[PDB]
Amino acid sequence: EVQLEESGGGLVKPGGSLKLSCAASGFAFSIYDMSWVRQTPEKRLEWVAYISSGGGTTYYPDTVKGRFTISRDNAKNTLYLQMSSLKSEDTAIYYCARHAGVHYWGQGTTLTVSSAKTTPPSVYPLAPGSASMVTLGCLVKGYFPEPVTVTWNSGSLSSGVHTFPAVLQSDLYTLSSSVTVPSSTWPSETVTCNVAHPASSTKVDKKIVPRD
Amino acid sequence: DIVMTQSPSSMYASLGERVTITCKASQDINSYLSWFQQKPGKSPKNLIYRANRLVDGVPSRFSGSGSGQDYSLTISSLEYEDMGIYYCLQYDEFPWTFGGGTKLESKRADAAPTVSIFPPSSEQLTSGGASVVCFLNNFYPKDINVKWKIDGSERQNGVLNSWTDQDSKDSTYSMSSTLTLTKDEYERHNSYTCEATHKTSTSPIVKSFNRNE
Ligand code: NA
Ligand code: NA
Ligand code: NA
Ligand code: NA
Repeated sequence: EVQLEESGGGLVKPGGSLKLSCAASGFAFSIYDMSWVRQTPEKRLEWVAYISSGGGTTYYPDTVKGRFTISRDNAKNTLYLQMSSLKSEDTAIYYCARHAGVHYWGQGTTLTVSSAKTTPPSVYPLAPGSASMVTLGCLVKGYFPEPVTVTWNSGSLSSGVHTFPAVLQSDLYTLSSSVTVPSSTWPSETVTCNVAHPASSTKVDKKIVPRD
Repeated sequence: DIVMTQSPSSMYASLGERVTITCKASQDINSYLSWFQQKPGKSPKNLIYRANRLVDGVPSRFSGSGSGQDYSLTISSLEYEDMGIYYCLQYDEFPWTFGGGTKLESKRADAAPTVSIFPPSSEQLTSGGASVVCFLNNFYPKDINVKWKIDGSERQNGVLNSWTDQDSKDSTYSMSSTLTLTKDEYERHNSYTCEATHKTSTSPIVKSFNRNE
C-alpha cells in the first residue's frame, strides 16, 4: 500500500540547520499536495508546512515562515523539510502527511534542538535501607540526549518493572527504574540493571547489592 | 490564527461507557473540523472529518456533532482500544490548528501505592551528590501527593517528580519522587521519610530510613 517514511532527525544546536526527508511509495507522489506536522514533547500538534503537488507553491505558519522550506523531488518521490535558524522550540517529532492527513501519516522522525553536550549517564544502584516482595532501583543520572534503554537481568526481569520518564536536572536528563521481585530471590540471585545510551555508544551494567 | 480548545483535558472511563468530549473554536469554522486518535508511540489517525463524517473503516460507535464554534466526539460504548489522546483539527482557514487534546484513560478501583524509599548510593556519595529516591508504584487514581519529611520537618525544595503513563494491563499509575542534595547537606540529617497521600485527612503510606542506620 502507501508508505511514508521520514528520516534525517537527530540532535542539532540552536541556530543550526537540518534537512528532513520523507520517502513516499505506493502512490503517485507527483499528484498530491504534501504536508509536515510536528508534535512537541508536551504532546501538542502543529502544522509545519504545506506544498502543492508540483512543488511550485508552499504555505507556512508564522512560527516557521522564513526559516523552514518545504520542497519535493518528484523524480525521486521524496518530500523535504529544510530547516534553518533552528530554535529549541522546534524540538518535536516531525510527521509527513499526505494531503490533509485524512489517510496517510508517516511514523515520524525526532528532532532535538539543544546546546547540551552529549553525555553518558552515571548509573547508581538503589538498594533498600539497611533495616514478601522486594523493590530495587537503578538511578540513571546526568545523560544527554534521549533516549536510554533500561533492562533488568538483560530483559529476563520484564514484569514488575517501572522505568520512569526522564526529568530535567542541570542541562541533562535523569531517570530511575524500579524492579519488584520476590524476597526469596534477591540477594541470593543477582539483580542487575543494564543501561544503554546509544548516543554515547555506552552500555553499563550495575549490580544491586545490599547496603552495609 | 484560530484557537481550538478541548475539554476535558483528561477523563477516566469504563468499558461500555458512553463518552463525549468537546472542542471549541475561537470563531465560526463552518464544520471544517476533524477528530484524530493517537495511541502511545504511534502517529495520529483520522477518525472523523467534516464534524460528523466517519473515515472508512472506523467502527460504528464513533460519531461527531456540532456546528459553528462548538463540536463534540462521542463513543457510544467504550472499548479498551479507544484509550489514548484525541485531537480536534480545524481546516477552515490555514494554518490549520489543533485543539490541545483530551486524554481518555481507563477507570478502575482506587489503589494505594506500594511505597519504597532508597538512601543515596555509596557510589553517588563519592561523587559528592546525594539523591534520595522514592517509588510510589501501582496506585490509582493518578492524582497523588508526595510529601518529604527530613527529621520530622517537611521539605519541598530539591524534589523532582515523574509519573508513568497508565499501565495498559492493570490501569494503575506509578511515580518516582527524587530529593537531590549535596553529600554534605544529606549527611546533616538523620531520618528521611517519603509520604504518599491521595485524599486529604487520610493516613499516608509512609516509608523511612535513618542515615545513622
Ligand atoms: Na518557499
Ligand atoms: Na544482566
Ligand atoms: Na539538582
Ligand atoms: Na550526582
